[PDB]
Amino acid sequence: GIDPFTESLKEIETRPGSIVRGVVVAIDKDVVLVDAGLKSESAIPAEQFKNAQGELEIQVGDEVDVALDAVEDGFGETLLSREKAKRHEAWITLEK
Repeated sequence: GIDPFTESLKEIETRPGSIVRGVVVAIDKDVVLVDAGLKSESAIPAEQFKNAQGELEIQVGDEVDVALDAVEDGFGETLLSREKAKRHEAWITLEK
């Protein structure tokens, strides 16, 4: 039963675009590691975090935003196709 100034701004200026908010979990010598809420630290080049001047504005622990990418893991399985096996110009029909 108390909240004099414990309220956040109920307004948004940014827009959606497959972006996730994470935090720098590690700062490599050339690249940077950020945690966007996953087990595998999202690999991101410091060149993207830094500025045009060429100086990393962020640091280890500093909250940074990462662009949510869309990629899956396809082990890859065999599939019966025409391109798979080689065969001279020919086809097959059914209901003969």
